[PDB]
This record gives sequence, structure tokens and C-alpha cells, in this order.
Amino acid sequence: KTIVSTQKVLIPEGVKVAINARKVTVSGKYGTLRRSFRHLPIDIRLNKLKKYIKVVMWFGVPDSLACIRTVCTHLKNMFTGVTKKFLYKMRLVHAHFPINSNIVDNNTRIEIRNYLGEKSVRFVKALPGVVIEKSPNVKDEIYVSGADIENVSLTAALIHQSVLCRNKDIRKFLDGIYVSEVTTV
Amino acid sequence: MYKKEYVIDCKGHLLGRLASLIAKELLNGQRIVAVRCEDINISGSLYRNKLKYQEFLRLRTNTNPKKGPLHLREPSKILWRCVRGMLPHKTYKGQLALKKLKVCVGMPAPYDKKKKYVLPSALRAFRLKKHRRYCRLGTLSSRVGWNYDTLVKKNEVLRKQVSKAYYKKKVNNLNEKKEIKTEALNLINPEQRQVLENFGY
Amino acid sequence: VELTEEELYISKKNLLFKRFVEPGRLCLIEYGPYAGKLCFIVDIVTITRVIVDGAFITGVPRMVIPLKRLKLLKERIKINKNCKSGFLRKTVNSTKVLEEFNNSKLGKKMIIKKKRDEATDFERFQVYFAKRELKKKMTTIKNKKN
Amino acid sequence: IDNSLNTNIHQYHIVGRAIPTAKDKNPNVYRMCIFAKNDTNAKSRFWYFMKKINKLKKSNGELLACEQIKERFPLRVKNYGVLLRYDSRTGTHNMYKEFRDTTKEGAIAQLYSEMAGRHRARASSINIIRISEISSSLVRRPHIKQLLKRRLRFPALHLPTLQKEYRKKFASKRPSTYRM
Amino acid sequence: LQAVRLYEKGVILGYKRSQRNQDPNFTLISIKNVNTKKHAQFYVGKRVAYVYRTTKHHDGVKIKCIWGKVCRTHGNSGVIRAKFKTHIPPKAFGDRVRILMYP
RNA sequence: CAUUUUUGGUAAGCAGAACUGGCGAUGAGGGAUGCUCCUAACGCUUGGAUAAGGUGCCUAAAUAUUCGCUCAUGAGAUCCCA
RNA sequence: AAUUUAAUUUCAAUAAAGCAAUCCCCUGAAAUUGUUUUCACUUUCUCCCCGCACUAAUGUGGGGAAAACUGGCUUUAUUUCU
Repeated sequence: KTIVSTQKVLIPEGVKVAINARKVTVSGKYGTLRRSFRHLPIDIRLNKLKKYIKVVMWFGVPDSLACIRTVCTHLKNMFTGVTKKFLYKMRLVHAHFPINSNIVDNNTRIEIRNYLGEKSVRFVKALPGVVIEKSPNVKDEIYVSGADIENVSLTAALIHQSVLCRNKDIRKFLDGIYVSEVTTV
Repeated sequence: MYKKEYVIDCKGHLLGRLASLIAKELLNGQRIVAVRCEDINISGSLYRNKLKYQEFLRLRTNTNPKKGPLHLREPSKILWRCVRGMLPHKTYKGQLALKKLKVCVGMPAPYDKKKKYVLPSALRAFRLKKHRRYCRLGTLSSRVGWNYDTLVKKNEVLRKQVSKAYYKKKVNNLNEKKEIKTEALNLINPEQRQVLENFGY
Repeated sequence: VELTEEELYISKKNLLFKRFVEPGRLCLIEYGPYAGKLCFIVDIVTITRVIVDGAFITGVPRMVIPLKRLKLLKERIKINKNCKSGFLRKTVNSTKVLEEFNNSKLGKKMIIKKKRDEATDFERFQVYFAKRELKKKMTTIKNKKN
Repeated sequence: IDNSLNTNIHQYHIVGRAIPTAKDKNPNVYRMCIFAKNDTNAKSRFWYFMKKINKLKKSNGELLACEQIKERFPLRVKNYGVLLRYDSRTGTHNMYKEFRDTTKEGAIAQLYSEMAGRHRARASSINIIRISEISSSLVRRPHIKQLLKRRLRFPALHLPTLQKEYRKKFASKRPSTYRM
Repeated sequence: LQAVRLYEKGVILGYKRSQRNQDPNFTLISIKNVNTKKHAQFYVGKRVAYVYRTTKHHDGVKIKCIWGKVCRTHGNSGVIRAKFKTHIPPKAFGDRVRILMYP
């Protein structure tokens, strides 16, 4: 058992932060993110004038300490997102059949065609706020980008899950779409 | 105990405790109108509650399900069955106690303009720790097929607009009364005024 | 270095809860035979338990209690951690903290309540008569007002 | 004084010796302090120690003195360190704990409560070996170190509790956890 | 307005039960705002009246009354044991009872 | 038949013994429920105060106080005793 | 709701004096049981220096000093101020 646990999180230059009773809100260059924390005990205190956020816990236990670190990192990701969007580079791999990637609906809905010659379409609609662009560079790269660290990852995960094969040795058959590079725009 | 009807806003109450407290009052003879049962909380995680309820749903007589235990799926009726469990309902005095209780989801019309009470002993926030999961009865009801949750929610919103209009008028009325009272305070004879003042009225 | 308008910012920094159980804070006992008394928090024993001490003005002696039985008030005196009863009597009277509590709304309501409970039969009638008179004047004014 | 917060553990100083005989003209005299729920219980515990350590039983010995000890300054804090021998379901262990309290007696009462809670030790199953007041700089357990900080303060965050007079079955509106 | 009470309201609970055994000699009464042993103790010496209505006349009137006495507190929570001249009929469980000012 | 001592038998609500107490022939209160467990042995009543056991509701007593521990997507909860 | 004289290391103010500074009532850690000696232990709404607002903290992290307000003791009176 322990009396006090704290953490102090710097705020980047461009952000408009505004917390209120564990409803944290961050706005910035690339849109506004709201992300509730009122499930958790926590004495979030704000500091607009000199920047920084202070997270402070009273009477923690190691569970609580873990939570404080979890909240702060997640908040920092949100700042990172609004300042400079997350770019997740996903390379589409094929041994044999050429996997056809058709982006429609204003960088929503990536339609994936011809996976292992199946002659059937796999559609994976994105999370809101999520661009699916294609690379101009290396032909099989596909860009999943956005403000929210969660939504881009979930979209990427959805794409990855949607593709991969069934009942063949996964040691041998490698075809499918994978996450290469975690970056920002 | 001694009033004609307690109306209870069941929102934020813990199932068992609310039932036990209601049952003792019913047995003694106090009439209880239980309203707004969907935001009754059962304690613990949702999945756990669903699984337990699924076993209760699973239970049926082999012979003839017409004479099987009645399941129910409606939140008010769930509360009611639980209250019946906490009374000796196969007796005649007990049967009267069960009858004394009336339950309903949302708030019907003759209960619209009567005061809702809360039982502070059975309030969730003062009895479940804040890192231990909890669960809305209405949600549970939707998952096991009640399918009348959205409609009740629509009704709650409608009542709130009526309530806010009434409250705004009322607050204004309190201001008028208060303003008249302070003004006509110094039309009272000194001695009487002083006694009234002494006890700060 | 010192603060000029950063002073204002710190001042209106609205912390989510005040009244830390720090030595010298005023407390209203909510439970047990010494309930309804006011008292100062002297020491802190351990995470559960605190040493409370009435003023010799408020009249409950120095003793250990569990923290759960107190309801802390805004007001606090600037006393040293070490403090014992003589220094506490001299200080509490001098800075007039009880008076501040009495002037505060909850204290004011407390003193009215104590009188109202203790009030004699004549007094009970008297309040009714005065209130009835008030109702007559007030009702007449409302009727006039239209 | 509040009975509800009362405990009945006291410290008794006991002195005894063996009955003199032709073989033993002047016996070795033994004194000990023992933490007990009454003086008879103190004696019994002392007798059990006499049987376990020395060669003696109640029947062939005599008590020289029995007196209660009570704390000199019961309203100033001390850090008490205790060393225990206890028996578990498998076997036997020695252990060292620290307690912030106002008397030795308070420390033992908390310790019995703790040993029951964390180790399922029944009162029978506990044996006190040495309790002494320890300096703040020498404290070894983290929760006691935290208390010993320079300007201790914290917010209250415990739920309200109150007399039977106000703990009524119906209320005007939802009460608030918050507090100021 | 007319005929103001001068008695404290009450509710006739059960008999002086124990689990699955019944004693009809004592009735258990809850009094309007009593709630503790100490508060209950204030009423201990006082007179109790159970008044009830019947369908047809007795002594020319529709009301009869059984008289009792408070006689000891019961438990912590302010319930009182009351002894009547004749056992209270159990159909009156949850009915009203009057705790008068006398003696 | 129970504790304790105990021989046969893999064990058995099995077979056979030892000491004592029961039960049988024995209600009553408790153990939810029960021939044997606990309490306690019984004329008829009135008041008192308890035992064994309980005190969220069923259910009479505390949603008592006080310090701990415990989350379980088949928790845990009372000698004999399941 | 109380109450008598005992007994058991109880206390605490009061208001005039004084005494010692990591000092003191105490309590630590050290060189056939006594006993003495070493250095260890207080405050702070004080001051200074670095970190200059760095905090959960109307303050602060570190590093130094200061004092006796505070605490502790010795006296002398005093007990319905308490």
C-alpha cells in the first residue's frame, strides 16, 4: 500500500488541451479527440498557462500505479496524434497470385481481390477518421493513417485479420498483408 | 413505514439490497411504488451476470414447461420476482405483502408529479468499490431478449424536457415567494419579528 | 524570484478536493459517544488512525480515533506538529477559528438547530404566531401585487 | 472513554521461582513481560513458557510478583518493531514486522489482527519473541517509511458514516461521496 | 383544525417471535420516529391504545378499544415490547396503534 | 450409534472388539432438512435473565463497530455432514 | 445518572521564574551483572545556497545553517482558566 503516486506529462506546442472530470479532450491541427477516463480513480489536474498535465493518485496499490502510467502514455499518444498524424505502413505480400488492392470511397473501403486466386472480394471498411491511402513509392505498400492511435491500429488489424488463409501450413504459405513500419505523417 | 406511498427511483440501486429493504417495509405494511427499474444495478461483471441468468433460463421442468418456473425478462418484473423470494409468499399475510408492492419500468403518468425517494443504504456508489465491475439491469434485459430498452430510453428523455420546464418555473416561483417574504418581513410587529428572526425563519 | 499575476493563477487553481488531514484542521465528529463535538486534528498515527484533540473550549479530551469518524471543515490553524494542550488553547482562542466556523453556514445552521431542539412550549407557540402574522402580510402583498 | 474502540490487551510483568528444596536452596529466579488479555491469562502464558524453556511447572513453583505495566506517555507516537514465532499448517516460521502505535499494547492488538488476516494465525498459534520501539531512520518496511515523511498530509477519501439517529431508510436525494 | 392527536403514531408488528415458535403475550410495536434503545427508553412507562372498527354496533357504537402498556425496549433499533390486557389479534399486524402521553 | 482405544478387510451407512456416554424407552431449543451431533433432559402457569446458536431479507437480533485478506468467462460461505 | 476513603509508576493546565541544543522526558546504536562513557535522536509560520516555481501540496527537490517561539526538563506558588 502507498500514499502518493504522481506523474508529470509535457504538452507539445500546437495542442489545445481541455480536461474536465476525466473526460479528456485534445484538439489540434488534424482534428479533435475525446477519450473517457471516468472509469478510473485518478486526480487529473490541468495546467493550461504553463502547459504540462499532472496525474496524481491518492492511496494507490500497484494496480493503481500501473493505471497512472497507462493513462499518461495514452494521453501522450493523443497529443502525438493531433500534432502529427500516425502513419502505419502495411506491405502486401504474395508468393504467387498478385493481390489486387482497390481503394475506393474517398480513402475508406479498401477492397482486396484475388487472394490466393480465390476469385472473390474481401471488403474491409475502415474506422472513422482513418485514411487508407496507397504508397506512391514501392508498389505493394498501403498506408493506414489517422489522428487516433487506436483507430488506425484497429483498421490495420482488421485488414490483416481479413486476408489470411485457412487450412494450409502457415510455415509454408506466407501470402497476406502485414504491418511493416510505425511512423507519423 | 408510516406514509401512504413511498415512490422509489430505483436508478443506481443495488438489486438485492433494494429488494430486502423493500420487502421489510412491505411486510410491515408500507405501500411501495418501485419506478425506473432498468438502471437497477446488479454487482460484478456483465458476462458473469449473463452466464448466471442463462443458467436460470436453462432451468425448466422435464414434464411440461407450462408448469415450469416462470423466467421473465422485463427488469421491473425481475425486481418483483426477487422481492417475492424475500417474502413468505405461499402464506396469506405474505401474499398480502407481495400484493402491496407495485413495480414499473420508466415513469407512468400518476407517478410523474409525485416525489421520488432514494434509499441511501442501497445506493451503488456507497456500496461497490470503484475498481470492481458493475452492470445495468436494462442492458442485461436487452441481451437476454427483453427488447424494450430503446423505447424506455426515448421516454426518459421526453420526461426530462417536462421536468426541466417545471423546475425552471418552480425556481422562479421560489424567488417570487422569497422576494415577497423579505419585503413584507418588516411589516411585522417588533417582538414577533424578533422571535421569528431568532430562529432564522 | 516571486509571483505577481501567476499568484492569481495559483489562487484560482480549483483543486478537486480541499481540506487535507494535515495537522491543525477543524473536524466535526460524526460517530460514537463524542459525536457532534468539534475538535482539531493533532497527529496522524497511521493510514487509518489519527489523534484528535478537542479544544478545552469545545470540551472533548485528547484521544486516538479512526479517520472514518470525522468530517473535516474548511478552517485550519497554523499550529506546529508537536503541539500539546496549553499551546493549543492559547492559539485557538487567539486566531478565533471557532468564531469563523460559527459564522460559516453549517455552523450557523448548527447553532439554530441546537436552540430549536431545546425550545420551550411558549417559544414554540411564539414562532407559530409570528409565522402566521408573516403569512397574512405576505399573502396580502401578493394579492395586491397583480 | 469509548468502549467501541477499546481493546483488552495489557502487558504484565511476572516474576517467579521454583519451590526451595534440600537440593535447591536458592533457585534461579525468572522474570518476564507477557502480553495478555488478563492477568490470569498472563500467568498461564508465563507458565507455558516456564514449561517450554526452563524446568518448571505451576505445581512445583511459586510466583514472586505480578504487576501491570502501562504506557508512560500514551498520547505520543512510537514505531514498534516486533519479532514473532508462529506455526502454519505445514510448519514453523520466524518473522519481523513494524507497527506505528501509541503503546506496546496497541501494537500487539493490531499484530494479532494482522496475523489472523494475512496468515490465518489463531491466538494460540502466535508466540511473541521481543517487541521494542525502533528509531525512524532504522525502519525496514515501506508502508511505515511513507508515514514517517516530513509534511504528512493527504485527502480524506473514506465513505461517510454516522449515528443510528441519521442512518434512516429514506432520503430526499442521492447523498454525495465527494465531500469538500 | 379540529381534534389534534396528542399521541404518537405507531405500527403493530408481529408477536414476540423467536424462529418457528410463538408467544402471544407480548406485541412488538414500532413508534413513529423512535429508532434506538436509548430513544425508546423515554417511552417505557407509557400507556398504549389499540383502537379498531367493527361492522355492527356493540355498546351502541362502531368503535372498540384494547388497552396496553409499553414495558421494555427490544433490540438495538428502538422497537418496543408491549403487553396488553388481552392478546392482540394477529389480523391487526401492520395496523395503527396509539402511544398516549399518560402517565 | 458417537468420541477415544481398536482386530479383520482395498474399502464399506461392512465385519468384530475395548472404555465411557448415548440411543433404545425421550420430548423441548439449536444444527434449514434428520433415531444417535450440540444444548438441555419435560407437573401446570406469570414475570425475569440466558444457553446452544445466531443478528441483510425470508426470520426474532446489528445492513453494528473494528483491522486485515479475498474478483472467481462453473467465487466462497455453519461440528457431526453431506 | 451518580458517590467514600484507600490502592495502582496516571495526568494536565495555571503564571512567575529558570535550565540544555541534535539537545532534552524519553528512545536508539555502540565498549560473569552492576555501573559509567561515546554519538544518535527537536522544531520551524526562521534564514541562506543550488534546482530558481523544479510541488500532489498557498509551495517545493537537494544541500547547508538559525532558534528555543514549539517540545522536554528544574524551581516557586495555584486548581471553578482547565
